[PDB]
Amino acid sequence: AIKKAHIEKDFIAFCSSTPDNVSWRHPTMGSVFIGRLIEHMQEYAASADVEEIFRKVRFSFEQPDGRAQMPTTERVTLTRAFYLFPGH
Amino acid sequence: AIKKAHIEKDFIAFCSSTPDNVSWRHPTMGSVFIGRLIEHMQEYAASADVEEIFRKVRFSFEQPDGRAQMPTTERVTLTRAFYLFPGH
Amino acid sequence: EIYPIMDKSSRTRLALIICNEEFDSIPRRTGAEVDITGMTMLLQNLGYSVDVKKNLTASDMTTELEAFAHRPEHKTSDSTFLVFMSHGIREGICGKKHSEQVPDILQLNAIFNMLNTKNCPSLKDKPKVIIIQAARGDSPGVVWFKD
Amino acid sequence: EIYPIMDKSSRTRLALIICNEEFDSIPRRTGAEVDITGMTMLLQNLGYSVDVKKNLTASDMTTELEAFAHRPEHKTSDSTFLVFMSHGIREGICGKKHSEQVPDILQLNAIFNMLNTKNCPSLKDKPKVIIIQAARGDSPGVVWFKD
Ligand SMILES: *SCCNC(=O)c1cc2c(C(F)(F)F)nn(C)c2s1
Ligand SMILES: *SCCNC(=O)c1cc2c(C(F)(F)F)nn(C)c2s1
Repeated sequence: AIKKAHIEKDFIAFCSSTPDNVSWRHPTMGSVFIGRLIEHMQEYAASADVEEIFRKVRFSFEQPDGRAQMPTTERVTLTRAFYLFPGH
Repeated sequence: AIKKAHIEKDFIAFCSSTPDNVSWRHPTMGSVFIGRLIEHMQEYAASADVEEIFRKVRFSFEQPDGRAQMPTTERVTLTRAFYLFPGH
Repeated sequence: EIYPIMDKSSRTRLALIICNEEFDSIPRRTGAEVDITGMTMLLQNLGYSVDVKKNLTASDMTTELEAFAHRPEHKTSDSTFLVFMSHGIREGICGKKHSEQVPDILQLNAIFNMLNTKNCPSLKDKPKVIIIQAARGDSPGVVWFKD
Repeated sequence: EIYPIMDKSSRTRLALIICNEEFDSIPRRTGAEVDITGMTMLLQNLGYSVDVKKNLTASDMTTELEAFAHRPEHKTSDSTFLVFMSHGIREGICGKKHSEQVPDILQLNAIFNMLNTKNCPSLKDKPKVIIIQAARGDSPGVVWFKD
C-alpha cells in the first residue's frame, strides 16, 4: 500500500531574532528569552496550545523596559493545535 | 515625550513554499493556494483570527489529492489576535 | 487581548497587490488574472482600498513598497495587507527582467524592513499581513511511504 | 482538530538540547548553564527524555541531529523538542570553531531538512518544536518615537 505525504509538515520554530548579549552586571544571569518562555510554559501548559503560548510570550514582551526582546514564530506547518497535556 | 518601540512588531507572513506551476489542462485556471485562502477568508472571517484562519488553510491541505500544497506561516510577530470583523 | 479595530465611518484601510505574469526570459504565469480578481474582491469586501501593480522589476518593487509605507492613509488605518505573486527562488520574489545570467530578485527581508516601525511609523502597533505566492524550483513537496 | 497525544504508560518522548558556551574566537556565553538547567527541568516535567550536547561544531551538530532523527524512540513517541543555544548571524547558528576568517555555521534550513518526513519518517504527523536562541549582530531592536 502507498500514500502521499508532505515532506515538510507539523513544524513550529520559536526563535529570538533580537540580540541577547551577556550583561556586565550579573554575568551568570539566565537568559530573559529562555526564562520568560519557561514561565509561560509552566502556567499555560494545561490551558493553551504551544502556538498560542508563544503568542503569550510575545504579548508579555510588548513593552520594553529591561532587555529588548521580541521573538518570532517561523515556518509554522502545524495542521492542528498542539496541546502539551501535563501529567497525561 | 519619548518611548521605546520594537523595530519589527505586529507582522504575519503567509507564503506557499510548495511549487504552484501552471497546469497543461486549463491554463487560465486560478491558483489552488490563492483559491483555498479566499474560501477560508470568506466563511471564517466572522469567527476566527487570521493566524487561526491560516491554520484552517493548512488543515484543509493535510491530505494531498490534486495539487500538493502546504503553506508556511513565517515571522509571526503579532502580540495579540487579529480579528477581521466583516462589516464593522 | 485583541487588536483594536478602527470605526468604519472614519477609517482608511489600504492594501497593495503586486503581481507578475509577463516575463522576459522565465515562463509566463497564465491564470494570474483570476488570482488578482479573487484577492482584490476579497480585500475590498474586508474594507481595504486595493492598489494593484502589474509586472515590475526588483528595483520597481522596492520603490513601490517604499511609497506605500509613506502613505497618509495608514495614519487613519488599523491594518494592512500585502500580496506578492510571482516566481520564487532561494532568495525571494523574482522580478520581470529576472534571468539565469542576470538576477533580479526582491528579497523577503527588504519587505519587512520597509513596513517596520523605523521606516513606517504609521503602521506601528497595527497588524501587517504579508501574503506571498512563490513557486520554487523543487519537486512537488510529497514523498511516498510504505504502510 | 487537536494533535493526538500518546498514552503516558507506553510512550517514549525524546528531546534534544544543543548548547554552545565555550568558543575559540567569539565571546563566551556565560550564564548559559542556567538556560540548560531551566529547559531540561521543564521538558522532563513535560514527559520528554532530554539529551544535552555541549560545545559542538557545525559538522558535529549535523551528525548529532542526523543521529537524533533515526532514534527508535520516535516510533513510540507523539512529539519532540529541539533547543539550539549559541551565537547567531545572517545564515544561522554559529559553531564553536566559528571565526571571522573561518566560518562554521549550521544552517537553519538543514535542521528542517533533517526532521522532515523524507529523512525522518518516525516523526510523521507529529509536532516538531524547534526553539532557537540566536543573538544577532544588530543594535537592540528598539526605536524611539515622538508622541
Ligand atoms: S530563527 C530566525 C531566523 N530567521 C530566518 O532564518 C529567516 C527568515 C526569513 C524570511 C521570511 F520568510 F521570514 F520572511 N525571509 N528571509 C530572507 C529570512 S531568513
Ligand atoms: S515565504 C517562504 C520563504 N522563507 C524564507 O524566506 C526563509 C525562512 C527561513 C528559515 C527559518 F527561519 F524558517 F527556519 N531559515 N532559512 C534559512 C530561511 S529562508
